[PDB]
Amino acid sequence: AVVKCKPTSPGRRHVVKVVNPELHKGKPFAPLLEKNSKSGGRNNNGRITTRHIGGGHKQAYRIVDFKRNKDGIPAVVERLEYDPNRSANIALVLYKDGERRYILAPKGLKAGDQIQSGVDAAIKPGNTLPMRNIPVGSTVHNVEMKPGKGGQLARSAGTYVQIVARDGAYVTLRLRSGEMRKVEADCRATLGEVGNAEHMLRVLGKAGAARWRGVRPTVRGTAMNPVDHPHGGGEGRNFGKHPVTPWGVQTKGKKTRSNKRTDKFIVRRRS
Amino acid sequence: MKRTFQPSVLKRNRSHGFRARMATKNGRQVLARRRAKGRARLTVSK
RNA sequence: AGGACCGAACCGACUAAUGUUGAAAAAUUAGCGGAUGACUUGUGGCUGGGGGUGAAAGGCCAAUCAAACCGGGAGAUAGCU
RNA sequence: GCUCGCCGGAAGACCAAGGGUUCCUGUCCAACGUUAAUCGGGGCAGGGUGAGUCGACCCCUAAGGCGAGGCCGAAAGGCGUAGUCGAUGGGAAACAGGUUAAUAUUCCUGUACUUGGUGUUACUGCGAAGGGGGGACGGAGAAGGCUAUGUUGGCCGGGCGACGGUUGUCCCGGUUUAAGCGUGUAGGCUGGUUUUCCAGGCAAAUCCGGAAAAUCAAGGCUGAGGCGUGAUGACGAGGCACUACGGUGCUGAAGCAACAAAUGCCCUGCUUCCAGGAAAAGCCUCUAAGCAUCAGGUAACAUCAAAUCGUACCCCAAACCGACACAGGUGGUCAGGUAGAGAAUACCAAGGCGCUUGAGAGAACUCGGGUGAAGGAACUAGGCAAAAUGGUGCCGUAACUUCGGGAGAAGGCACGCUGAUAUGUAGGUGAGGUCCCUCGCGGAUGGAGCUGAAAUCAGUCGAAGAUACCAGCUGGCUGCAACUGUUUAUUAAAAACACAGCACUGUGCAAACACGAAAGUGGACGUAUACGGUGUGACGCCUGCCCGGUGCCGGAAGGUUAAUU
RNA sequence: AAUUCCUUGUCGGGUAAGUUCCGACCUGCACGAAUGGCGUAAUGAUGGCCAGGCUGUCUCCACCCGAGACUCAGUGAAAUU
RNA sequence: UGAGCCUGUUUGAUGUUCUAACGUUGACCCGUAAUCCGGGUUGCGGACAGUGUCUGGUGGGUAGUUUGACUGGGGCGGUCU
Repeated sequence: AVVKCKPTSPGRRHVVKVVNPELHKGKPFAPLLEKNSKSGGRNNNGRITTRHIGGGHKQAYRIVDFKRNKDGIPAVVERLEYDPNRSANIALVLYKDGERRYILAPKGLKAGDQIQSGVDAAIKPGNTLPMRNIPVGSTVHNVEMKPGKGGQLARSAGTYVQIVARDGAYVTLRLRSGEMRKVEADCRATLGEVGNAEHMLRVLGKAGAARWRGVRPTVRGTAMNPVDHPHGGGEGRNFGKHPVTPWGVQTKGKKTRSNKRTDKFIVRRRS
Repeated sequence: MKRTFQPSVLKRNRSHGFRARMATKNGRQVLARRRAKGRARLTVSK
């Protein structure tokens, strides 16, 4: 649910939280954890390459299954969990042969549910099929771009995709950005849409909240000197020039896509 | 008040040591110049 | 519960006096701000000069910065004293 | 040698980093020491550092470095696989007493402990570069059991007081004992055993994982403390005889209880929250190639080994960083008494010091302080500076408001000592005795002894009872920024920067973008509820007209236009 | 008015007397709506103004307690010419 | 379907199909005890993408430089044959 905090302190007045009384209160599955170290935006040359990154809380990595290629053996959901590396929850599933794995959580999935994969699975949420075997007009998530590679589309919280048509050996899809695209019909997808649709109703309420997640302050270019930015200078508050990036290119309208190898798979750009 | 020099043997040796100088091409030029001049002490190695 | 409240250790530097061939090439005395957090501290590591880092003051890079130190071109040029 | 003064959460005690003979003894006063010097961290000579258990070396890894082949670059060189290094982190084992001028968990005395090799006996399925377990991990809060430690009694030894009293309800001192071995408590967690089957753990598995039956309900792991032994020992005021004044040899009393009590231990525990909290080896288990008379493994004895390097001294300072015997800087551990909420503050204990020029006199003026008649900001750019308020408990408290606040708003009243309630009250702790018991570090009842607030009534002293150190001044009207934060080391701390919130725009993943002649890397082990750039700056009511100029987005009919032919 | 030169504009309140402060008027030399407009409880070592208590800031200075300055013995500089 | 040439000859333009150069930061096997590298098999693209020489456009991101004299001081004004 979504809950407001009471104004007992100036830093609690404008905080809205998301609370789910269904996630595990305990430790995650250990055989599926790895190490994850921070960078600060530096590369192998030691130079800052992406700005405004640094600090935060220690995190461990969960190995999640995006391929879903263990066919013919049903599974059961055990518990939902928390993952600090993404914006969606995950689920721990047990197979009839005695194996466990991690997957993304669809909407409407609770403990004790059955899931299956293959070319002969039922059409219900949580199942994985090739798009050759899914009706036109369905809603799917975690869609592949090449056969056998792994899900790459619609992986955030509350996202989905539609199958709009089919011809030959290709399928046509609509993306959350308003774009139409072609992918091979042997690619895989999972039924339903991702969960945690209320992740966008939270208000942090103070700067410490942003610091906790690893975000450093942003400095405006009009508050600098003319040797640090194309915007700096002036005796007061003066702009008198067209906005540009810190490296001279014009923001606010100019386009930056140039890839001729892929243009055959776009049917209409986002509107 | 705090001053500039703060000693540390490990850092001294890892920075200006004989093996550090030998590890690259220009440290060997430094050694050649000092040998040509005829110095009694060649590096900070004690 | 809290980037909550009064206040020592710890981190700072708003006011006055002394000092200015000083006890000190930035300090002392009496008052002053924060003090569970965007907090503070020990050891090691990475970023090199038209380059680095900067919650942005032309700030900092070994008492030196509107372009560091050292050795070379070099006995640069000086219608000037 | 006697008196006086200062510190005592340090100006006491022990270390890491750094320094390297500054340590003890004999001798000397040229230079050094801001003065003299018989003195010194000064000159000269000799002496002093003793380890299977303390560190280092050693086995294992983190950030990161190097890197056979490899990829890339005019040369020089760059980035990386298999590997190899790198602590601030993980991995076996010792306590008490005595001793020198200088060392002590190392030397002596007494009692312990751990890891390897060889040999003899008894039984037996052993074997990894592989699978599984464990090592193994966050912030805040709370209260129960203990110890370190202190106070008062009892016991032992000594005293009967320089000036009134002191044979007593009087004064002084002591009352200490470890590691190891045995018992397994306060408490924490977890159902136990047996049989069958299986698309999983790159091959196998008696191990891990999943499924099905029957039986029993109590089995297992963890754990401070207390108690016994160590100990017929050691220590201990005092006394017995010699003194080069440093000691020698012997003897040696008592050596108990109650109360109070930690920021230390049980605790890597329990409860709760979101920002969701390292790796590998040592250790325990399972098998493959292979050996099966052998090799190996398990247990009890005898025996050998545990090498090499550091060990003196200073360490909030005269020995380290500041050119100085410099009012500055520097990480960890120890934590007594009275008053007190307290690691604040005042006086003391153990311990350590009086800071390396002195002696007189008591002018103007400078520095740091105390008191002041009448007036009370008239001073000054400005209440700058100085003066003033200051504790606990209880009455009582406005406009405005985002309903939390404003608020400790403002303004008042009590406060010492003695006696009674009560020869010590309410509460806390808790022995002897009596019962039960699956017999023990047990359960029920009982109240001796110790400790001990707060309140009411009645008397009494001073000018003053929160008497010393310590310890908010309060109110009214207005500009700016919403708030906590950050900034010009060394003349500017702010209305400047950041901030949670809002909007425009780019980006379909070999993403936009950035560091790189390139290989590659970050963005990200992320996927439009995600990521980059730009402007505004909580919240409330709002954000009107102009596309002529300069940018950006779309169109392609016409006009002009490069190399090439 | 952090914006208004003429300017101490004109009217009202506070003072015996107010170029600063508070409330209004409109003649905006030269305000104005995300290089945002108008409000706003709480917070500020932020700028301006008014009161109570307090006082050596002042009329107007007087006395006392310590460290120098003065004399005696020892050691023994500096800028400048 | 545009030029020669008589349905025959060779070069152009637009378009649909193909595989063998070329790409693969798709899947499996080996060197091997390996998320680099190389080879093998197989899907998807495909004469497109990308690179070398030449050539038109944009380019304060970066670099080297210029911006006159007389004058009752310099600047503004005026002048320079």
